Amino acid sequence: ELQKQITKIQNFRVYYRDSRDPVWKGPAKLLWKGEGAVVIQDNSDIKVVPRRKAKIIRDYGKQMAG
Amino acid sequence: ELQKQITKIQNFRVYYRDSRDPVWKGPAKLLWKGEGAVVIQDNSDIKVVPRRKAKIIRDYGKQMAG
Amino acid sequence: NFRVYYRDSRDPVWKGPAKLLWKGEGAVVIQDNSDIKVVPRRKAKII
Amino acid sequence: NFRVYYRDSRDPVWKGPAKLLWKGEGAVVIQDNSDIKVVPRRKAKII
Amino acid sequence: FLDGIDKAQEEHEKYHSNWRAMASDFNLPPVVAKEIVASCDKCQLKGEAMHGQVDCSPGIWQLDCTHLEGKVILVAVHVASGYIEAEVIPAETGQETAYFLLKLAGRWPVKTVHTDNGSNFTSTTVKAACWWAGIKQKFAIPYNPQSKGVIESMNKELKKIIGQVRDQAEHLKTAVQMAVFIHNFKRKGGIGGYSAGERIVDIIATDIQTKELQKQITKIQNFRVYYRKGPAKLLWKGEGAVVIQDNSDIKVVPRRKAKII
Amino acid sequence: LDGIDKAQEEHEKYHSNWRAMASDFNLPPVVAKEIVASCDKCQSPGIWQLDCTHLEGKVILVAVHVASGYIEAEVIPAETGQETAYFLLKLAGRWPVKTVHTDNGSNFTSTTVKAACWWAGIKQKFGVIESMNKELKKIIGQVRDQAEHLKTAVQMAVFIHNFKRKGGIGGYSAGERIVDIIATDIQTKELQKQITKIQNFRVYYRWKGPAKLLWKGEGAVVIQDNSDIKVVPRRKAKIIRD
Amino acid sequence: FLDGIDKAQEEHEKYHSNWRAMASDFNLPPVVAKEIVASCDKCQLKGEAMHGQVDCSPGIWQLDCTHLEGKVILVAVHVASGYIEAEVIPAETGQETAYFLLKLAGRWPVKTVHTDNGSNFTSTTVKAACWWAGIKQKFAIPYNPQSKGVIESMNKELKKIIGQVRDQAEHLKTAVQMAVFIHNFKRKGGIGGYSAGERIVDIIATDIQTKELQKQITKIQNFRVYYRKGPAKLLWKGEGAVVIQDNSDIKVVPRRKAKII
Amino acid sequence: LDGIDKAQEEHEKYHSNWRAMASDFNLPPVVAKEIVASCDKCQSPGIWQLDCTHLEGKVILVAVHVASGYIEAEVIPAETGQETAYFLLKLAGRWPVKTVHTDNGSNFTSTTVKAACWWAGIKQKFGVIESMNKELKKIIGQVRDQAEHLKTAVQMAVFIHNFKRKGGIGGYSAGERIVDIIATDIQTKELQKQITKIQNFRVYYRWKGPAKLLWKGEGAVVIQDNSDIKVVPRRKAKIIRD
DNA sequence: CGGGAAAATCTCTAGCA
DNA sequence: ACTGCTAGAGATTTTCCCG
DNA sequence: CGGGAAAATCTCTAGCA
DNA sequence: ACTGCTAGAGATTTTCCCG
Ligand SMILES: C[C@@H]1CCO[C@H]2Cn3cc(C(=O)NCc4ccc(F)cc4F)c(=O)c(O)c3C(=O)N12
Ligand SMILES: C[C@@H]1CCO[C@H]2Cn3cc(C(=O)NCc4ccc(F)cc4F)c(=O)c(O)c3C(=O)N12
Ligand SMILES: [Mg+2]
Ligand SMILES: [Mg+2]
Ligand SMILES: [Zn+2]
Ligand SMILES: [Zn+2]
Repeated sequence: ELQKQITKIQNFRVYYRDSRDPVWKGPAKLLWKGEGAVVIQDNSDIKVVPRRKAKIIRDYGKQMAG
Repeated sequence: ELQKQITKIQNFRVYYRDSRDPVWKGPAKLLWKGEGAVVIQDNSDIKVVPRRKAKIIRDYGKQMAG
Repeated sequence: NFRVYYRDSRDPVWKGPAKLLWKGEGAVVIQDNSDIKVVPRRKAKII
Repeated sequence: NFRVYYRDSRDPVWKGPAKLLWKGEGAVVIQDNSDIKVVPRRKAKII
Repeated sequence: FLDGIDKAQEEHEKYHSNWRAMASDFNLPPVVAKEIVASCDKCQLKGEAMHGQVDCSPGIWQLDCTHLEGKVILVAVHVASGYIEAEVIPAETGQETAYFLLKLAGRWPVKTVHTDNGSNFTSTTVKAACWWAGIKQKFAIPYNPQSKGVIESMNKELKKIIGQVRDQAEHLKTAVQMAVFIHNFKRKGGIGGYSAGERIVDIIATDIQTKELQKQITKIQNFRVYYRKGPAKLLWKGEGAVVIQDNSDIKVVPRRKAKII
Repeated sequence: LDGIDKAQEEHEKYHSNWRAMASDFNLPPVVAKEIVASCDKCQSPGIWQLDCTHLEGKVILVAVHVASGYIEAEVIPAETGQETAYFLLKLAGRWPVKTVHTDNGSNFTSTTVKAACWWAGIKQKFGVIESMNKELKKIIGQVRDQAEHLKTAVQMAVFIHNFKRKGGIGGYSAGERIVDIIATDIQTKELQKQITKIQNFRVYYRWKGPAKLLWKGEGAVVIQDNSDIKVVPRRKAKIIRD
Repeated sequence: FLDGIDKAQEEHEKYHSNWRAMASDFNLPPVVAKEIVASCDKCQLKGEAMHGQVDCSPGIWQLDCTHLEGKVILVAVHVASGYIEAEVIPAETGQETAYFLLKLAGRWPVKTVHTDNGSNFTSTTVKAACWWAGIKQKFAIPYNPQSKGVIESMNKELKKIIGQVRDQAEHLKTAVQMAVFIHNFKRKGGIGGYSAGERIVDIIATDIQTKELQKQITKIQNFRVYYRKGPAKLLWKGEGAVVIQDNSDIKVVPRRKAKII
Repeated sequence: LDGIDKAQEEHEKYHSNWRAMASDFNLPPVVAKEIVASCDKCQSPGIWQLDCTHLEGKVILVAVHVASGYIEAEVIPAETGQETAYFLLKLAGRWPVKTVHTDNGSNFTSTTVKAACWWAGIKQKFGVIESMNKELKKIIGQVRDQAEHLKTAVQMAVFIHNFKRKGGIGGYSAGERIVDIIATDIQTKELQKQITKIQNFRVYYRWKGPAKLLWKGEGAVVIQDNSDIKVVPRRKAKIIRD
C-alpha cells in the first residue's frame, strides 16, 4: 500500500542547483514533492530545494538497465 | 664573494604563470636568470619558467619590513 | 537601510544612491526619486 | 599530419580543412590553398 | 588617525584613490580607507560579480524572436528539457506571436511564458491570448538578455543547425523546421543523455506521475509531528531524520526530539 | 535476484507481462523480459493519421495520434503538396512520427510530401479520423464566436480537445495520454537497446557451456542456460564477447 | 558494426547528429561515433576552449588607440607593471604614433611594442621610428583584441578614471593626463601592493640589478657538470638538485648521478 | 638578531649607515635605522628644474631631474602658462614630482601653472639646467639632419641623452640613474611607513618599564630600553597599543 | 591488489546581438 | 517584486577489466 | 590549544568595442 | 611563426591575538 507508493516516489531522480552555484548537482533521490519545494536525499544528506531550481525525471535508460 | 652575490639573487621574488594556467602564481624565490628562462624555487620545488611568463621584483615593502 | 547604486538600461553611467526595497537572488527592487526600478544584481551595488 | 578548421577574420563561417604548420601555445600557423594564416587556438580545431 | 583621515578625504576628492592607496599613504586601517571609498558616490561603478539562475519549472517556456536571411523566426524553448519550437513568421507582430503561443498552448502544457519586452510580446493580443489559455506572462528586466539566456543560447544552437542543413532545403521555413527536428530528436546529451524530445516527455510524464503518487500518499499518510512546537504536518520520515511542514515552512529535523502521532 | 523462481511461477500461473514482474518482484527489466519470452503459450506510438477537412471555404489539415486521440491541426492556405509537406515536417519535428496513414489524395501523393517523409524517416501508408474531425468541427463551432479568424478558433478547439475535454478509463486528456504512450515507447526503446547491447556476450560459469547473458550486476551475474535462468557470483564466471 | 556504421553515416548526411545520438541509436561505441562526427567537415564549428597568455617581458609595451568625446587617445601600457602612457592626438596618423613612440622610447627602455593592425601602427613612419630606436614591432593576429587584452583593459580603466575626474578639467587632454597620473600613482594593488609607477620602477631596477649580479656570478662561478652526458654548464646547485644548461636546454637534475668539475 | 652588538661596534668604529648594516649583518632595516639614529656624532628624487629654451624660432620646454640628469623635453607651440601647466601635469603623471625649480618667468608664475601644481601636489620654487640645455642643444644639432621637424630631433636627442650617452662613476646612463634613485626613494618611503606604523606600540618585557618596539619577529621581539637594544622572546613580553 | 583503457567527469569558450 | 545558458573540445579523474 | 576578528586569498564579472 | 586582462565586490580560508 503506502510503502509501494513511497518506493515509487524514491525511484525518481532530481537534478538541482543551489542559490549561488551555477553547475547542476547530480541525480539526488526524490523523497517528497510539493507545490514550490521538493525534498531530496543527495549523498546521505537531505535538502529542501525550491521547485524552480530542480529538474525531476525518471531516467528511462537507467530504469531499463537495472 | 660569490656567496654574497648568490644570496642577493635569492633575495628577489618571481611571479609567474604556467602555459595553461591563467592565475599568477605566488612569489617564488629567484635562483638563476637567463635571456629567455628563469630558474625559481616555489614551495620546495624548482621550476624553469620562460622569461616572457615571469615578473621579477624585489618587493620593497617586504624588504623594508624584514 | 541601504544605499543602492545601479546601472539601469542601456546607459553606461551609474546612478544612485537609491533606496533598497526588495533583495532577491539575482535582482533587487529599488526606489530612485519616487521611481521604482528592477535591476539585476550584476548591475547594482548595495551598501 | 593534421587537419585544421578555423574561423579566420570577422567571418562567422568556419573554413577548412587546412594544413597545420606550427602549433604554439595560443596560436597555430596553417596553410590553406597556398595561403599561410595565423589563427588563435580559440578559433581553430586541430584533428 | 584624525589628521590622516582628513588628508585622505581631501586627496580622494582630487584623485578618487582606491582604499589600498589611501591606507598605504595615510597609515589608515583597511576598514577606514574602505569606508572613505564607500562614502564617495563617484566611485560606485561596479556591480557584484555573480549571476542569477532562471526559473526551470516544468511549465515555463522562454520565447524570443531571432532574425535570419532577412526573415523573422519566433522560437520557444521549454526550459526544463531544452525542447524547442520555432517557426518563420512574416513580421514581429502581436498577432503572429499570439497565434504561435496559442498553438504552443494547444500542444503542450504551457503554464508560464518568459519573454523580453519586445513590442510583439507586450501586445494586447498576446495578453488576451495568454488569458484565454491561462498562461502567466513574466517579462524580463528590460535590456537583460541573461534573464532568458536559455532561449538566447537556443537561438545560437538553432542558427548553427540551420547553417549546417541550409543546402538540403530551398526556403528558410523548411530549413528552420529541419533544424527544429534535428535539435529535438537527433542531438543527445544533457541530464539523461536524452534528446530534447525524450527529455520533455520524461519531464512531463514524471510531473504527472509524481503529482498523482504524492496525492495518494498524502491522502493515506496523515499524521501530526511534535518537535522541540505545534502540530507539524508529516512529509517524510526515516534514516534518522523527519521532514515536516509547519506553517508552510518546510524544515528537516532529526528523529530525536520528535514524536509522530 | 532471489525472486526469479517466484516470477517464473507467477508467469506460469497468470501470464503476467514483464512490466508487472519488474515492478512487483524487483527484477531488472531484461530478466523479466526473458522470463516472459521463455513461454510460447503466452504469445502504435508512431502512427499518425492525416486528413483534410473543409470549413467555411478554408482547408484544415488534421493529424491525429491514433493511439491517444491527441490532435494537431492548422488552417493551410491551399490543398497543395507543399503545404502538406511543411505540415508533416513540422509534426515530425515536434513528435516522434514513424508512419502516417493517408487517403490517397492529390496532396498526399505529391513528390514534395514523399521527399519530406523520406527526409523525416516516415513511412507513408494509404474510422478514427472521421470521428475526430467531427469532434473538432463541433468544438470549432462552439468557440468560433470567441475568435475573429477561423485559424484562431481552430487552435482554440485543438487546445480544448487536447487538454480540457477528458474521457476514457482514468479520465485523462489526450495530452496526458500521448505523453504516457511516448514515455512507454521510450522505455521500450531503451530496453531494446540494452538487450541488443548485451546479447553479443557469452558467459562461462563454474567450465560449463556458453550461456546467454541477462544482467551484469554489481554483486552477481544473471545468465540463461538450457531455457533456465541461473544466478552465479561474478568471481565464479567469466564474460567474453563474440 | 558494419551495418550500424553505414546506417549512422547515412543518417549523419541528413541530420549531422552528435556522437552521442548515433552511439545510442546505432549501438555504436563512443570512439566509432566520434570518428564519424570528426570526418564531417560540416560539423567542425568550434575551437578549443582556452586562452593564450600575452608576453609579459620587462621590455614589451602594448599600444592602442581609443576614442572619447570625439577625440582620439593614444595609450601605451608597460605590460609587466600596468604603468600607462596616454595622450590626446589630433588623428590616428602614423606621424602622431611615431612621435608618441619616439617619446616613449626616449623616456623608458622600450624594447618591443605589440599593437593591432590599425593603419597608424603599420605605417612606414612608425616602422622608421622603431628602427631608429631599436624597437621590435610585434603585430597581433588580425581582429583578435585578446592579443593585447592588457592595453584593452587599460583603455577601460583609463576611461573609467576620466569619467570620474572629467569635471575637474575643462579639456579632454587635461583630464586624460589627470587620469594617467591617478592610475600611475594613486591606485595600489597588484603583485606588490604597488602603484603602477612603483611597480615599473621596481621591475626595471630589478632587471638591471639581476643582470649585473648574474653577470658577476657567471664570471666567477665557472664549472662543468657531468650527469647520467656532455660538459653541461653549471647554473645553480644546492638543496639536493643541480640546474644545468646543456646545448642551450635548461634542465634540473638531482644532486645524485651528477658531479661538478 | 645576534649581530646587534656587532652592528653597534661597527657604527661606533666606522659610522656606517643603516643600509650597510642591514645588507651585511642581516638585520631588519628598522633595527639598523635605530642603531644609526642612536648616535648623535653621526648626524632629491622629487626635485625637478624647469627652463625654456628657444631654438630656430620654436620654444622647447626642458625638465631635468636634478639628482640624476635625466631629461624630459618637448617643443611647445607657445611660451604660455597653459602649455607649461600641461607639460608639468604630464611630467607629474609620469614621474613622482614633488617640487619644481623655476626662473620666475611669465609662464611659470601664471595661475594655470599654480593650479596644476596644486592639483598635482607639487611645490613651486623660484646651474645644472644651463649645462643640460647646452648638452641638449648639442645633441639636437648632431641629430637634426636625421629628422625633418624640430620636435622629432628634440625627442631623438632626449632619447640619446637619457639612454645612449653614459658617464659618471659607474658609467650608467641617466635613465638607469633615475630608476635607481626612485627605487631608493621608494625603499625610504616604505621604511618610513613601517616605522610610523610600529612607533605607536609599547612593549613590557619580563614587568619592566615600557619599551619602544623595533621589530615583531616570528621568533623574537626586538625592543629598545634606555638607549639600548635588547632581544626578548615573544612569549616573555606583551605588546600593547598607545 | 596493479596498470591500461575506456568512460565519466570537470573545465572553459562563443554566441545568443 | 527576479535571476545566464548550452553544447562541444580537451584535460583530468574514476572505474572496469583482466590478471 | 580555542574562538573572534582581521587579513589574506580566492572566485567572478564588465568593458575594453 | 603567437597567445586575455584588470580591478573591484563578496565569499571563504588562514592567521594573529589574547587568553
Ligand atoms: C527590441 C527588444 C526590446 C529590448 O531589447 C532589445 C534589444 N535585444 C538584444 C538581444 C541581445 O543582445 N542578445 C545578446 C546576448 C547578450 C548577452 C546574453 F547573456 C545573452 C544574449 F543573447 C536580444 O536577444 C533581444 O531579443 C533584444 C530585443 O528583443 N529587444
Ligand atoms: C581598425 C583597427 C584594425 C582591426 O580591428 C579593428 C577593430 N577593433 C576592435 C577593438 C575591440 O573590439 N575591443 C573589444 C574587445 C573585445 C574582446 C577583448 F578581449 C578585448 C576587447 F577590447 C579594438 O580594440 C581595436 O583597437 C580595433 C581596431 O583598432 N581596429
Ligand atoms: Mg534574443
Ligand atoms: Mg582596442
Ligand atoms: Zn571617489
Ligand atoms: Zn555533420
